[PDB]
Amino acid sequence: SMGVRKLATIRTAGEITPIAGAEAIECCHVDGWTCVIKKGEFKQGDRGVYFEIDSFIKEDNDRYPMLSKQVIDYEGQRGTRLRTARLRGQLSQGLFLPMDRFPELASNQVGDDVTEILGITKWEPPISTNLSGEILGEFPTFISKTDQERVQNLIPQIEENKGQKFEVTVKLDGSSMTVYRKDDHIGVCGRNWELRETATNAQWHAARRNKMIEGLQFLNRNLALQGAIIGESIQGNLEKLKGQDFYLFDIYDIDKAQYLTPIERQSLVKQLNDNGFTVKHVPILDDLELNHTAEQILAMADGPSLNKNVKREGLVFKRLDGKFSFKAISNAYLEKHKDR
Repeated sequence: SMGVRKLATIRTAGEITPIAGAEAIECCHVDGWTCVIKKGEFKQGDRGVYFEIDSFIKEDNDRYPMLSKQVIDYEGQRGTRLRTARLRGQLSQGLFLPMDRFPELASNQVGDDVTEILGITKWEPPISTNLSGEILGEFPTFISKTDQERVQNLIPQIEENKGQKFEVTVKLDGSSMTVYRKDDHIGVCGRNWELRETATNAQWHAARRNKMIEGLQFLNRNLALQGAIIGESIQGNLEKLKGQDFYLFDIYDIDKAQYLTPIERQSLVKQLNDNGFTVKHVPILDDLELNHTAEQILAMADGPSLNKNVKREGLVFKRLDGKFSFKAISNAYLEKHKDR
């Protein structure tokens, strides 16, 4: 999977191209991103600070006067959130600023995470937590979480893993949920917390309707089923589904501290289905053998979702051996959904 994000990093300008009719700016490639810069601000190879989309940059007319016209109030604090945008027709994601405006980074690395050095934080869309009335404990220390790295940041490795095969799945928009078994206890979790079973609780309800608690009693293993519950009253219900339901996308072997490879996870889901435990998986598309650009897999990211009449958030790719994974988020979808 992944760890936690490096919102502000020192990188190097890739290929720099003109922007038609707008010749006070130019298009700058930062490794897998395209990002609009002022003319002559960089030349290919010069170092700068790259802030990815979803960065939150507090208001500062000394370092970020060019952010002065997108100032919002976020969580009670005033600043600018970097989001995918189209400027003079050019798709632009992130902010790339020269090194000479950040004296405190002169000693610093290429690849350095200076997110906290520069006080930048991650912006997130509003989310309704559960209440403290159903919270159970903390999301178990012994279970991996769901995050995936973006293809835009893995351009050297997309070249070194060339030739390998990938399970490709649709990334759905929902709330994170984990149903796990450690030896005698079975638990249900949100993204950050474990939940107590009530008949009313939505995660427990979904776990009890697809019967995945009884599936983990049946499998008699210490496993964590990880996915999203998506549907009505969950974060836009962007697939328009009836009700709510759990869609599995990974299985964590608690005992081995590792994820089942796609065919193991696929070998384990059917078994559940074959024994009457109707556990859903995110839509699985055809395996693909790596022979592609970062830009072209991103082209594959656009498309229909589980609701094929809806635009998908993207696709996820992890190699059949399970030792390298990434997501490619559809930029078409990001451009359409501006609270995302």
